[PDB]
Parts: sequence; C-alpha cells; structure tokens
Amino acid sequence: MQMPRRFNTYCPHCNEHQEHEVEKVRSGRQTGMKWIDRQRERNSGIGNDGKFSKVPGGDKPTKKTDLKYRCGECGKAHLREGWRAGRLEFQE
Amino acid sequence: GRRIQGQRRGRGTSTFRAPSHRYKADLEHRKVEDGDVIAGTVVDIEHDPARSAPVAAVEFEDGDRRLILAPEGVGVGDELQVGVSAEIAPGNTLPLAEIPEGVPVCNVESSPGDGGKFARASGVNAQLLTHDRNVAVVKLPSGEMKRLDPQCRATIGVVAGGGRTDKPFVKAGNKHHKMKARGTKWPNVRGVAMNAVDHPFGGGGRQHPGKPKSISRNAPPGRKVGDIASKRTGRGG
Amino acid sequence: ARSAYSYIRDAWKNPGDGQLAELQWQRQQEWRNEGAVERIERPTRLDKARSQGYKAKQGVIVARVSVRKGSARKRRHKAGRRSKRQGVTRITRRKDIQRVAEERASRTFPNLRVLNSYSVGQDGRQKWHEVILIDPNHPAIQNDDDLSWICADDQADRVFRGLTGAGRRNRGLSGKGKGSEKTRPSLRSNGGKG
Amino acid sequence: TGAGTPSQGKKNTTTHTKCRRCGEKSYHTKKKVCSSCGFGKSAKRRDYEWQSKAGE
RNA sequence: GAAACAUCUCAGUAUCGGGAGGAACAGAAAACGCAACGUGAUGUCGUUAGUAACCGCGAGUGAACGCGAUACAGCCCAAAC
RNA sequence: ACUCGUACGGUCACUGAAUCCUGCCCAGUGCAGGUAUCUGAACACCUCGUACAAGAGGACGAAGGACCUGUCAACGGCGGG
RNA sequence: GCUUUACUGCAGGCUGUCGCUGAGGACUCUCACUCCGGGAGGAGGACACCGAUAGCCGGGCA
Ligand SMILES: [Cl-]
Ligand SMILES: [Cl-]
Ligand SMILES: [Cl-]
Ligand SMILES: [Cl-]
Ligand SMILES: [K+]
Ligand SMILES: [Mg+2]
Ligand SMILES: [Mg+2]
Ligand SMILES: [Mg+2]
Ligand SMILES: [Mg+2]
Ligand SMILES: [Mg+2]
Ligand SMILES: [Mg+2]
Ligand SMILES: [Mg+2]
Ligand SMILES: [Mg+2]
Ligand SMILES: [Mg+2]
Ligand SMILES: [Mg+2]
Ligand SMILES: [Mg+2]
Ligand SMILES: [Mg+2]
Ligand SMILES: [Mg+2]
Ligand SMILES: [Mg+2]
Ligand SMILES: [Mg+2]
Ligand SMILES: [Mg+2]
Ligand SMILES: [Mg+2]
Ligand code: NA
Ligand code: NA
Ligand code: NA
Ligand code: NA
Ligand code: NA
Ligand code: NA
Ligand code: NA
Ligand SMILES: [Sr+2]
Ligand SMILES: [Sr+2]
Ligand SMILES: [Sr+2]
Ligand SMILES: [Sr+2]
Ligand SMILES: [Sr+2]
Ligand SMILES: [Sr+2]
Ligand SMILES: [Sr+2]
Ligand SMILES: [Sr+2]
Ligand SMILES: [Sr+2]
Ligand SMILES: [Sr+2]
Ligand SMILES: [Sr+2]
Ligand SMILES: [Sr+2]
Ligand SMILES: [Sr+2]
Ligand SMILES: [Sr+2]
Repeated sequence: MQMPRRFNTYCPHCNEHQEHEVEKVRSGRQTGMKWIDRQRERNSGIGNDGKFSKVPGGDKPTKKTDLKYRCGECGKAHLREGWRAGRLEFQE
Repeated sequence: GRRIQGQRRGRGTSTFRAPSHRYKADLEHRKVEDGDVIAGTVVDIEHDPARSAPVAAVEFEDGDRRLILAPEGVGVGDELQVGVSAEIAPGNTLPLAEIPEGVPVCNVESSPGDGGKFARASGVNAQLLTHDRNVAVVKLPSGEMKRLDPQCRATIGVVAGGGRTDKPFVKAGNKHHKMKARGTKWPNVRGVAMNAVDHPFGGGGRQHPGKPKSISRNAPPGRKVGDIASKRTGRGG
Repeated sequence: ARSAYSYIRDAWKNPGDGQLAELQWQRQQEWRNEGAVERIERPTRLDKARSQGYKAKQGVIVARVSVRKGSARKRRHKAGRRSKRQGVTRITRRKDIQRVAEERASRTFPNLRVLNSYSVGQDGRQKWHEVILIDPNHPAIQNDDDLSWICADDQADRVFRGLTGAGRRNRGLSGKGKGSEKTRPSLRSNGGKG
Repeated sequence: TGAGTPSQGKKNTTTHTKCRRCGEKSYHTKKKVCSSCGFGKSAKRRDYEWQSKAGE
C-alpha cells in the first residue's frame, strides 16, 4: 500500500492537530555498554554457551510497520501499532 | 573409533621396533686431526642385517677395527685412505672440496663430521657438480640438488650390492624373512578391508574408500591416510 | 641517609634498564645451564631477602629454582568430558609458579622449612625464584628471637599446606574485608569457591 | 580349542605369591609388585578410599 | 535435575596427589561504611535470610556489614640511627 | 618409535601371480599450485568520543575463500531426446 | 557402537601478532637462542624453539 509523507493528525505530546511526517525508522549503532552486552564478554568460555552459541533468525512472507511520526510545530513522534505492510511508498 | 595402525606405531612397542640387538654397526667416519696420516687394510667383507648391502671390516694403522660401508670392487688386501689429502681411489674417505668434479661418490654428510647421512643404500651414488669457495653442489640419488658445505666428508665410489631391487621376491616367504629383520610390521592389510571403527576407509557393504583418497597436509594424525598431500595422481593423461 | 640495600631495591624496580639489564643477560646464560634447584651461598637480592627474614646465620639457606613457563601442561579427555571441559592449552592452574618453586625447593631440602621467596627474573622458557630456607633443628635458630617460630612442630611442611607468604597470597587471603568471605579461614572449609 | 575347560590346562604358572610385607598371596613374583599392599611399587601402604562406602 | 539438551545442575560432591596436629586453618585492618560525634584482630554458634546477588532470568545457585552470643590477647622484623 | 636405517630408503594408501590390455571426462567433491583484483582476525597506526575507560569510523592486511591452472591406477561419471 | 556437508565444542595443522629479543618496506651484523664437531671450532641467527592471542581447516576426538 501507499501512505503519504505529510498529513494532519493527533499527537499526545502536543494535544492538537498538526502535519505529521512519515519517515522510515533507521535503527542505531551499538556501543556495547548494556547489561547483556557484557554477558557475551564475561559469561562466555570454552565450548558451548547456550544462548550465545546461536545464529540470527528468519521471518514471515511479510514484515510489519516500524514508523516515526514527527510533526510540524513540535516535531514529536508517537509509536503507532504496526500492520503487516508488503511495500510502503510515501506519496511526494 | 579406535587408533589406526600408524598411531600404534609411534608408541614404539616390540611389534613396530627394529631388532637393534641383532644389528652389526653404526657405520660412521674416522676422526683424523688434520694431515691424512691414517690408512687401513680391508680384512673382511661381512653382511649388514640392518641394510642388506655388504659391509667392510677395516683394520687401521693404529689397530682400530671398525666396520665401514662397502663400495663396489673393494676387496681383502686393498688399502684405503681416510683424511684431508686422501687418494682419489674408490673407497677412500675425504671432504667434498678435495674430491674432483663429475665423480660418483657415496656416504655423503649433511653437516660436516656427522658420520654420513646421504647416499647409503644398495648400489646408489651421488654426483658432485659445482665448486665455489662457499658451496659444493651434490646430486642426491632422487635427483635433488643439495647445496652442501665443502667440509662435509664423503666416500668416493658407488655403494656395493647394486641391482638388488631388480630381482623379484617370488614368494611371500622371501618377504617374511626380510621383514622379520627390519623395523616393519608385516603383512599389509588394506584399510578398506577393515571396519569403520578401525580406519577412515573402513566399513561399507563392499570395498571402496568413503571420501576421496587425497588428504590435506593439515590433516590430524588419525585422518592422514591414503594419498598424503598429492600434487596429482595417476599415470598417463 | 639511604641504605646501600635501597640501591638494589631501586635497581630491581626495572630489571631491564641499565646495569641490571646487562647483568641478567649474562647470568641467565649460566642459569639456563644450571639445574632445577641450586643451593647458593649468597642471595641475588639482599634487600628483598633480609626484608623477608634472611640473616647471615648458620642454618639459613638460599636456593634458586627454575620452573617451566606458561599455563598448564594439561592434556585432553580420554573419557567423555563435555565441550566446556575440553580445553587443552587455554586453561591454567590454581597455584602460581612461585608456589611450585617453593615446593620443589622444600623437597630438595627435606629437613629445612621454607621461610619465603622472591622472583629473580625470567626468560622465554622458564621462571626463576630464589627461596629462603631455615633449619629448624640447628641451635643457631632454636635460640633466635626473630626466627625460632619456624622450629615448632605445627610449622612442619609449611609450604605444602600453603602457610607460606606466597601461599596465603594465592589462597586469596590478602584482603581483610570484602571479597574474602569464601577464602577465610580456609578454602576447604568454604567448599572450594575461592 | 575352546576358551573354557580345555584352556584351563595350560595353567601351571606362578604369579601371585605370599608377600614379605603384608602376607597376602598378592606378591606378583614376575612383577615383584604387590597387588594388596603395594610392596615394590610404593614406600607407603596401598589403601584406597573406595575400599569402603563413601560416607564410611 | 532442567521432565530432551549444550550454558546451568549434580558439585568443588566422588575419586586421586601432597602435608600437619591433638586439634587443625585463621588473626591483630592499606578493615567496616546500620556515613557516623559510629564499630575496632580471628574463628564458631544464633540471626540477618532464602534477604542482597546470579541465572537457557529457567531449573536452580546464594553471601555480607550489623546484631545477640562463646572465648578473648596481644606482639615481632625490614629500614632509618 | 621409525633409526646401529638414508631414496636400490620407509612412510601412506590402492589393485592382487603370470599373459593381453587398462578407452573417454577435471563440470561437482578432494588434493596441489598460482593469483592483478575482491574478501579476509587480533595487535600496532590514524580521527572523533572519555581530565582516563567504555566507545564510532577509517587506514593496513596473513592463511583462507573468491578466482585460474594441474590431477581420475583421486572420490567418482560415461544418459535422454 | 558407527557415519556425516546434523548441533556445539576439543585436539591437531596453517597463519598474523605480543613476549623470548641484540647491534648497524627492503637489508647488513653477532651477542642471546638452536644445531653439529672430542675439542679447536663449524652452520644457522634474533629467525627458529617455547609461553600468549587471533582468523581458517578441522568426525582425528567428545
Ligand atoms: Cl517500516
Ligand atoms: Cl621392502
Ligand atoms: Cl616447607
Ligand atoms: Cl559498627
Ligand atoms: K554435563
Ligand atoms: Mg571413524
Ligand atoms: Mg617386528
Ligand atoms: Mg651408520
Ligand atoms: Mg592386503
Ligand atoms: Mg568386514
Ligand atoms: Mg576389490
Ligand atoms: Mg575398490
Ligand atoms: Mg575451620
Ligand atoms: Mg534429564
Ligand atoms: Mg557455575
Ligand atoms: Mg526449558
Ligand atoms: Mg555454586
Ligand atoms: Mg558487608
Ligand atoms: Mg581378494
Ligand atoms: Mg581408467
Ligand atoms: Mg646435541
Ligand atoms: Mg560421535
Ligand atoms: Na566475572
Ligand atoms: Na622440608
Ligand atoms: Na526428564
Ligand atoms: Na536422552
Ligand atoms: Na541458564
Ligand atoms: Na571434475
Ligand atoms: Na551397540
Ligand atoms: Sr563469568
Ligand atoms: Sr563457546
Ligand atoms: Sr513463512
Ligand atoms: Sr654422533
Ligand atoms: Sr650417522
Ligand atoms: Sr569404506
Ligand atoms: Sr590416460
Ligand atoms: Sr576339541
Ligand atoms: Sr603352560
Ligand atoms: Sr615401581
Ligand atoms: Sr590411600
Ligand atoms: Sr578483643
Ligand atoms: Sr593381473
Ligand atoms: Sr576438479
């Protein structure tokens, strides 16, 4: 399906109706300064590790929607419930 | 599985060892100071059980009886010379520098004064080629060019007992008799006639190897069977 | 002013710079050729020895020792040990090289007890340590106000039981408060979680 | 030749004899080592913790 | 055991190598951190507490400071000169 | 250990006296060689980040792999239309 | 018990790197270290051996 770039909707961190920009969410670079990030460095040793002795998994014949809705006056984003989108094209 | 035959080998048990107690001598060279003032008369020609070819019993000037490796032709009564300025006669031991070029030589040393390492078997020889101030190139029985130190001693002449491998064994009895006196387990059961538990080529409902015969040089002891690091196989093509 | 001893202490702070550098290059050539345990008349580090308890007295022995370098001379598994219990070259032991050194030295001298030890250097294939030993039966020590404790029956084979200064340090008994709940009074009493 | 009764005929060898140290017929006279007390192998006496049930 | 199993558990258990004594080990703070104007070597008993902590965060693993008690004990070198 | 041994040697495999022969294929797997170029770990080096640490990128680059060649008395193959 | 391109790991081989380890991206030396000679001395040379780490291969083994 297609879904526009800038549309007038709600935002709970604004309390009114402003033009929301629909942008694809880029992840983020791992610094490695978390709890389980250290478990891969401390809890790991010679032969087998259980959960650390694995490889990345697969998927369904369709992935959901992970979008960010930044508005016009404030630019705040609300995390909306993602639907099983096949291919998303932002008009204009 | 179980340790293969070649693994049981390195353990060094009776079955795999050589009957050393039944062997004659550790054929090495004599220690002359510098001058060649040593010579010796060949008194006897004995048989060496360790290496099949004949071995000469030499009594020296100072009465030191030692068994030396026998070159072709040399017999009882003959005199040979060991040292630096020795005669260029067959059977004389002298360093490579003092030996002329294009001469078939045997009992060649690797490092000077080791007692001989190369060209020792029944009827083999070594060709001396280049002469520099630093190097003395020798062509070993396999055809390899060994860049040797000119201070390395060597005996002039080809080894005696030549053309031995040119006559067949005819019967297993002759092979049995030979192998009993060496450091080898005999007979040779093919790895393919064994069980999967005993060798990498074992098992199967018929006889054939599992994987291809050629194996990596990085292969561990127990998996290193068949054609070890083959650059090729076969005859023609 | 400074002690002459303090000039050996200050030299050994950097056993690879200057006069000691050229010394240890020379000594180790003879040491590599020397045995496992060699009794030596005088120590290599005077300050350290004296600091540990060495006196120039009758029945106060010093001996150099050399132990192999690295981790454990650990083999592989004959019987079925899992993936975790299959490390051959990646695992080490629970007794440091100095403790092996002290033990090898106390067995070479089956009547003398270990006082203390220290390091006298190392090269690529071995580690050297000098061990101070005392004779408990010599009257020269039996009437010594600074060393007669080592003559007590309960101090017999004190290295093997880990009652050495080098021993208590490996046993994790240095700290008096935190992270020493599983190490004091003894490891064995604490189920071996030290 | 069957591994049972007929192979029992070739049994005229002396191996285990009365020991000097302990006195049990466990001194292997060909090995000069005792299988009960360990004479000829150790300076100490052959005792083992499994010669009794764990908590005893 | 984890209802399979690999990290984990069984467990520093079994068994093995070394060594001491009537008991052993520990021990007079580079401590504790009920943060204080506070305690004042070390074992052990009770409690703290199945707490804090760990862990395919699963099965399970698990202290300590303090407190109350038992018994009390405190010293010797290295160096300076 | 082989080895008081040295390529007319001993090691690892296969076939199984003699006699007459032993065709074709190196695409896949194996082994071996080469490799301009791609890929390629940690260390050290460079940039930013931290009064330091954690940390983000870059630069370089081995065996190896890609890739090319050699080999079937090497594992093997010799069909349909 | 056995097989393997099942899972995961370990030996082991190959390779870079740090220590051993010295003097003046290609090289000279000798002094450590190694080997050989009875010895004199000869060969090799900061490489090799060994300790540590890193990537590849790895039913030889669990
Ligand atoms: Cl999306
Ligand atoms: Cl043969
Ligand atoms: Cl002791
Ligand atoms: Cl308090
Ligand atoms: K287990
Ligand atoms: Mg197998
Ligand atoms: Mg035999
Ligand atoms: Mg010989
Ligand atoms: Mg056969
Ligand atoms: Mg069969
Ligand atoms: Mg056949
Ligand atoms: Mg076949
Ligand atoms: Mg206790
Ligand atoms: Mg179960
Ligand atoms: Mg655990
Ligand atoms: Mg589960
Ligand atoms: Mg536990
Ligand atoms: Mg606490
Ligand atoms: Mg047949
Ligand atoms: Mg053919
Ligand atoms: Mg030697
Ligand atoms: Mg298996
Ligand atoms: Na940890
Ligand atoms: Na002793
Ligand atoms: Na179950
Ligand atoms: Na099961
Ligand atoms: Na777990
Ligand atoms: Na092919
Ligand atoms: Na079975
Ligand atoms: Sr951990
Ligand atoms: Sr692992
Ligand atoms: Sr699907
Ligand atoms: Sr020799
Ligand atoms: Sr020789
Ligand atoms: Sr087979
Ligand atoms: Sr052909
Ligand atoms: Sr019968
Ligand atoms: Sr009999
Ligand atoms: Sr014995
Ligand atoms: Sr016992
Ligand atoms: Sr008190
Ligand atoms: Sr035939
Ligand atoms: Sr091919």
